[PDB]
Amino acid sequence: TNLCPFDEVFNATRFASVYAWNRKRISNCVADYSVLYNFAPFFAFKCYGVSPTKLNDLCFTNVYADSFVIRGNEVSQIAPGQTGNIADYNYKLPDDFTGCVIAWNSNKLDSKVGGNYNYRYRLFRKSNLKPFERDISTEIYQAGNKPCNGVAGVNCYFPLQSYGFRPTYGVGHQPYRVVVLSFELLHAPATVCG
Amino acid sequence: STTEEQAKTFLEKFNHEAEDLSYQSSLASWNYNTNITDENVQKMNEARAKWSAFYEEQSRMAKTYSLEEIQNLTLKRQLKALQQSGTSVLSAEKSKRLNTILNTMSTIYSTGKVLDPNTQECLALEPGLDDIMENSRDYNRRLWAWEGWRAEVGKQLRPLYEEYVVLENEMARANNYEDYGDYWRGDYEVTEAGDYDYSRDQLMKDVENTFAEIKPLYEQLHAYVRAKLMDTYPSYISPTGCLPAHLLGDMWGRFWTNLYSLTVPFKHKPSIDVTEKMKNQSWDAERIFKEAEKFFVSISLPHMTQGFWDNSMLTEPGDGRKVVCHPTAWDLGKGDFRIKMCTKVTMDDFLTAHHEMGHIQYDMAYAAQPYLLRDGANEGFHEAVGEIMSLSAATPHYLKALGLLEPDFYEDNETEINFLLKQALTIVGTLPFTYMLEKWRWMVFKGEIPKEQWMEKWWEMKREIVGVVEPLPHDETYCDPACLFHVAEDYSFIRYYTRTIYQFQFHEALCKTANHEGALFKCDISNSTEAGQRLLQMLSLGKSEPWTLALESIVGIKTMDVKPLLNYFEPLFTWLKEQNRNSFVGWSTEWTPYS
Ligand SMILES: *[C@@H]1O[C@H](CO)[C@@H](O)[C@H](O)[C@H]1NC(C)=O
Ligand SMILES: *[C@@H]1O[C@H](CO)[C@@H](O)[C@H](O)[C@H]1NC(C)=O
Ligand SMILES: *[C@@H]1O[C@H](CO)[C@@H](O)[C@H](O)[C@H]1NC(C)=O
Ligand SMILES: *[C@@H]1O[C@H](CO)[C@@H](O)[C@H](O)[C@H]1NC(C)=O
Ligand SMILES: *[C@@H]1O[C@H](CO)[C@@H](O)[C@H](O)[C@H]1NC(C)=O
Ligand SMILES: [Zn+2]
Repeated sequence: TNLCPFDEVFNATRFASVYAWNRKRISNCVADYSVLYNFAPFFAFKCYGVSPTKLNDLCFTNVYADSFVIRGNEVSQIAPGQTGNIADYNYKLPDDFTGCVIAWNSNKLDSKVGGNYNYRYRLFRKSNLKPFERDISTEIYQAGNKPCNGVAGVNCYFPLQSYGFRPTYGVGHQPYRVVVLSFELLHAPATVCG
Repeated sequence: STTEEQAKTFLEKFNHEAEDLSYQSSLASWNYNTNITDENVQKMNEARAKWSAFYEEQSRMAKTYSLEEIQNLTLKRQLKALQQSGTSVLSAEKSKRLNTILNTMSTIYSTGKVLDPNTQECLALEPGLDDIMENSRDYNRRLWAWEGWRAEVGKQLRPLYEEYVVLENEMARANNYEDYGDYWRGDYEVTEAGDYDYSRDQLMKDVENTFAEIKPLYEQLHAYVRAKLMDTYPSYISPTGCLPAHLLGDMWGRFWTNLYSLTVPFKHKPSIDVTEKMKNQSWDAERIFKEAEKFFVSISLPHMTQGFWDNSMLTEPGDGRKVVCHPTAWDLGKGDFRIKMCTKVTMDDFLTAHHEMGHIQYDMAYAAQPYLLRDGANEGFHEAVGEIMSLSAATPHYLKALGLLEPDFYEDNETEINFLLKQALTIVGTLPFTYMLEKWRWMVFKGEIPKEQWMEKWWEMKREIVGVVEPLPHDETYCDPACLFHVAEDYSFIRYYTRTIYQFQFHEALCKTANHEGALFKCDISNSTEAGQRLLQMLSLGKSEPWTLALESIVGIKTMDVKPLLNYFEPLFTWLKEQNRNSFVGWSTEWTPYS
């Protein structure tokens, strides 16, 4: 009776970074996942624990949507049990994730002659991340044993680095948009399903 | 506290900021080489001014560590390269004019004119003087041509070279080195890796021994050219003596290439060349660059990304744009691979595309490695991988399968002998020239050669090693080591001796693996998978491993072997025994046109 809410998570003029990603909660809607095969199921559609076919008719209590922009070769780290700069400091997934990860190419929108310097990721952090958490921090990293007084310099690095994106790059450093859908089941009526 | 933590973190910051600025510099050069305008060349300056300036601090900010508190082998090498300061560690005031002398020398070489009698009109080296350098057979004009260049420019640079040696020799003593010659020898040095140790002092040992086994080939090659050069000049070449230094097809005598017409064995059977047969089937530039893949795709090497086919220039622009037409393979970084060439429809251009394509494959194999270890194993590895490819693209069997040659084509031994001599004049007649130039330059840098005996020592080794004599001796006015491109702009020359012995070791294993029978000079590695996968072992290591380990995997010997260069010319060596029996071997140094 109502159109699916897959119109802002999957269709945005400008996306977000990975260090500060976007979360949307979707519930109490009649959503059809057959449309997911019509916009951009291009690079990857892998998921585990839920069959990608014949299981669209199950009912879950809550649906979560996360969207960000990462590198082309960095989409291999969005999985349970992997390691890397993105997986250990930016976005971590649980060992028994329930949902499908969708990735596709977005070179024509996130590329400029000078480069899109609006996309940033965190390079080093003191400790690894717990699953499903985010950090928006601008504080110097104390790589040495000397207090930094809040000012960068020797052994004092800015913890966020940029993502220069140009159309002339290869298919490895091209910008990609990844939307992670999380299916939750709990002790509550499963209102959202189709 | 721990050196490991801060050292590891410093390179993470460097390995990522370098990529942003390195890519900016490379693209700025590509735009200039395709669009030569006043405004476009201006944009280059900033691109190179934010990389040279950026590299200075990171050299200072990585010297504040100490090497012996790092236990990893891979992590330690990245620091050692970044700690080299050059003259920046010395005072700015005693080393300010050292730059001024160096760039002044190159200016004079660029501006050089040799006139003609009566001063009818002026000439220049590119292309006028080089055109008539050895296109004619006039001895008296040859004599004017040689001494004219030696007199005009060699006289001016003599004061500007002793100051070059003396001032910069102390720079080597600033970086903890013995002599400046050993600094140039540090690219072949590896330590702290058991059973894989190579020293600077050792590079003089193998080179001297490796040339000791090349002389038998060079000894007989000299006799053949001397015997047939007597016909053109019958009054000035004795049956037993050294070749004159102005009958060689170059102003300096580097390549003996412009002598095939005067030294062709058989003038009734033409050498195989297909330019008209290709000019039959409406052949275009793209088709040449597409069959280059089929050599690489059918050997299990990867394809090329779609960015190769749109951003690259594979033909003449055809517009009012002004560009440089010299072929070049570019690696802009971050997954961008391009090739620039003014392609035409000729057989010589067919093989050049294979060479330039070999460079790209080497870059495409080690892109995963860090920035500071993204290069060849040593100086002469990049021009050895890309030269064996042209050897399998000019064979008379590969062209037959490609359809550019008739299926019924007999291989006479006259053409085989005729073909081998052409290769010998290029890659065999230049090895003693490079060794003689570097041996003198090492010794002159060491300090064993005194002030008054510079130029006499130059010609003392010329008679014994290569075997050429000067028509008119000079005492202290002509600097013969000043008329070369490399010697006058502070470059090296030993990269041209290793890459010639290295390619034939690679070619002898990629053929034995492919199960080929017969002589090596008709070897095609196409359609072989075992050979094409062995090459992907060295090509992916880059500079992560010592150059000794890279050669160990491909050939099976950790040192330089010269025997493969004697199995590529074995049929040639048999022929010269019969054609030089009624002639004298060797040359006498005492003979000279002194009076
Ligand atoms: C090259 O320069 C000309 C004018 O000098 C300009 O019209 C053209 O667009 C330029 N091409 C590129 C690729 O920059
Ligand atoms: C050396 O560095 C590499 C980095 O890949 C690491 O895996 C290895 O454990 C290090 N070796 C030691 C002995 O710490
Ligand atoms: C190609 O060669 C054949 C040989 O008979 C000839 O008939 C034909 O005209 C040639 N094509 C050209 C010259 O374009
Ligand atoms: C080349 O032709 C045949 C090859 O079988 C042989 O009889 C002959 O001796 C060879 N050499 C010369 C110089 O003809
Ligand atoms: C051998 O090479 C030819 C020409 O490249 C090709 O057509 C053929 O398929 C190859 N054969 C095998 C077994 O690879
Ligand atoms: Zn270095």
